[PDB]
Amino acid sequence: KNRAARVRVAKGNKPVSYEEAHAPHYIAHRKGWLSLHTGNLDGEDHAAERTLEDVFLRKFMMGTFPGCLADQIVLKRRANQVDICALVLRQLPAHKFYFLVGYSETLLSHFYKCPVRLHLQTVPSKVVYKYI
Amino acid sequence: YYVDWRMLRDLKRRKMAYEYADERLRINSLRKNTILPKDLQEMAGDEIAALPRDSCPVRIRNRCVMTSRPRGVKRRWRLSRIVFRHLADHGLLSGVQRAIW
Amino acid sequence: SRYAPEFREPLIDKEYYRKPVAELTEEEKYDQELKKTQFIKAAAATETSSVFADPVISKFTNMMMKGGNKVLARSLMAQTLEAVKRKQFEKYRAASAEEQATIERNPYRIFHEALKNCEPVIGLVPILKGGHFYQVPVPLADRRRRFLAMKWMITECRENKPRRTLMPEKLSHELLEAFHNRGPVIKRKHNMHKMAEANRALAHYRWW
Amino acid sequence: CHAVHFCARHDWLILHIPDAHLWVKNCRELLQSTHNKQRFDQPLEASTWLKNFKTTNERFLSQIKVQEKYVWNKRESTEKGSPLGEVVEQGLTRVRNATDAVGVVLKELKAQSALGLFHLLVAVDGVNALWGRTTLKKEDRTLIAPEELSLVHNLRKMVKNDWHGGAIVLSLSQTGSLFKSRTAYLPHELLGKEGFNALEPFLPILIPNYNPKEFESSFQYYLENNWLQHEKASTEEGRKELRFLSNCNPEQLERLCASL
RNA sequence: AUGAAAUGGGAAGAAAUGGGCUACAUUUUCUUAUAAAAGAACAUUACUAUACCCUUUAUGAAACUAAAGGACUAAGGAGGAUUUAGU
Ligand SMILES: [K+]
Ligand SMILES: [Mg+2]
Ligand SMILES: [Mg+2]
Ligand SMILES: [Mg+2]
Ligand SMILES: [Mg+2]
Ligand SMILES: [Mg+2]
Repeated sequence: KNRAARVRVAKGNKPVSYEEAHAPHYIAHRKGWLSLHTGNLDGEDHAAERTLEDVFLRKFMMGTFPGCLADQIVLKRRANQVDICALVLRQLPAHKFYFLVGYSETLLSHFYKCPVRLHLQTVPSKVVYKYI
Repeated sequence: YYVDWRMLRDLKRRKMAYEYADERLRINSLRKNTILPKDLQEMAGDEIAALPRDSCPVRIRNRCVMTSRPRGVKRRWRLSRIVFRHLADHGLLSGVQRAIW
Repeated sequence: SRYAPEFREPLIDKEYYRKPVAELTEEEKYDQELKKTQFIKAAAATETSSVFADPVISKFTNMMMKGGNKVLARSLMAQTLEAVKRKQFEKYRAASAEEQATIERNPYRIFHEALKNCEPVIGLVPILKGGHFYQVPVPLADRRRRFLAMKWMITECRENKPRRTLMPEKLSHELLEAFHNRGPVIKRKHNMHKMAEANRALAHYRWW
Repeated sequence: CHAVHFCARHDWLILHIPDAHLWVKNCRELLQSTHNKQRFDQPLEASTWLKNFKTTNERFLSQIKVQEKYVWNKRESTEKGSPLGEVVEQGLTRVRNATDAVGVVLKELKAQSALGLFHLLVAVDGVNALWGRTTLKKEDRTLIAPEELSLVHNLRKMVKNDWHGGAIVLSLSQTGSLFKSRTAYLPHELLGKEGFNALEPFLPILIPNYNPKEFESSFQYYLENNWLQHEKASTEEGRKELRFLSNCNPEQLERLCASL
């Protein structure tokens, strides 16, 4: 049996999002890619550095927004610009988000020497694709 | 902190080979030819031997940057097969999909 | 297979299509109309309307081919037919007018009548009854009877020949000897039949 | 071979080289030459040619007579005036001198032909071998060149137009040629730059494929001898099929009909 | 110190067994072409070692590694019970 990235069946009480529901073989078929850069295209360089930066950027956002992330973040690289698009629950006060956005942008722009912007779409609660 | 002590030794091997690259190039050039007297080549053969062993660039091993696994690594991403599959199977690698054909 | 079960085997008979409509039996006439609404398999690379194409000889060629070397296997068959035509022309020229009449100089007709002389009517199937191997007389189909004659020829020549003799020289010498009912391939048929008489009473064990 | 028959019947002296590729490959005995130590001697190749040259020109081997003295060995020599047959006889008797008897024969006939005693047809088939490459190796495992060989060197003189009293008939053959493509037939492609310059000015005679009249004549000849034994061969659809597969090429038609 | 670092070593069978490679050749061997065709070879060393050994070259600081030649030849003459794969 294959176990990779597969949320298993229980008794029909486990909420799963659209991203979680689909196993790896649905990548490029039903669900797209969370990161979009040019480093895995044919004849392109610096794939290892884009991949390492993404791993860190995901751990950073999880810790900086603990319990406030509704789904996995989406990373979009254009030129030297980095764009982080995160679905965030409406738990924290509004002014706290403005603090964490200013902090997380400045800190990650001085760490990777690129302009980094954070895009936050607030949801009332996690969106459930199906109950499995 | 690096992943383990094996990755730490490799990092030092990579930083000492960079310092001695020009030196080991200039000396080794004197040996890889047939135009110079063999006495000079025999003496250059020992000057290169006297350099520290960690300067030698064949003692570098490519290890997974995240788990320090010596074998199973893919050179384009610098990750082991186990670590690569975790990022790929979750949609986190840009443009990597499963191969159905 | 890449062909769906709804595909039909092609019919590569030139005269069949050009026959007058009235000359065709209504059964054949019906099939042609049906085939107009069906899918037809593409013809094989070796399937042609050539007047010189013989299915029996083409099949014998494929049973000699090794590792997909069709050029070599076809060359060996071409050399064999020629070696048989040249062997009968020598005999015909060096024979009296009376003897000349009997001599057959068609290699294609020597091959067909040779094979038919080697075909066995009955074969044997190996059976293990009560932990003992018994072979029961069987009646051979038209397909099994033809296969065995060609298989027995290609095996006598491949193995039981001198080291420096060549297949066009052993096969030609065997087609002609079978054509006269004297060869070792004919002897294999005689042994198979004789054994069936020995096991005549053991056909009951058949379950198929 | 048609020209060699015409001259043979008019009492010409036939110098017919059946295949010239055989002298630049697959030699199992390659000695050195006393006349010139640089050159090599092919004993078996020369001996076979002499035996055939003797048969064809046996009549003229007594009339023609040597104009010089040839010392085969310390104990054996040819006195001036003796019949040319003696030179041929010694070559067959003593294989060591075979490659040199040939050279004497070629030299004598070329010189004496101008005297009006006889005509000389130099018929070399496969002439492109002379000015090409070889597949023979020296004791150092180094490939030899055509000029080095004794038989090749002598022949290159006979195909020159510096004599008179005869005609030279040459033929090109890519079959058996070394280091030439399968689809090369034109004179420069096969002869090369060295071979072309050697033979010019020459008269090129194109041998094409069977024309419609020639194809039918060849088809009827096979039917006249009962060669085409297949039942469908005599029919109009058989003939048309053989015309397509052969493409009117004489060799392809002969091979296809052989199996049929 | 069961932690850290340095230097030098981590051997050996030829013995059983699993898998693979190559060969035992004539539908073959070598050469040119190109798998067409031709010329030679074809049993005592003909077919035939990617072993041992001997040279040269490539990588490296290190050849113990790999490749390319050279000789040298051994065994091998289509493999018992049994067994693998292919629609
Ligand atoms: K073993
Ligand atoms: Mg650890
Ligand atoms: Mg390494
Ligand atoms: Mg071939
Ligand atoms: Mg040998
Ligand atoms: Mg070196």
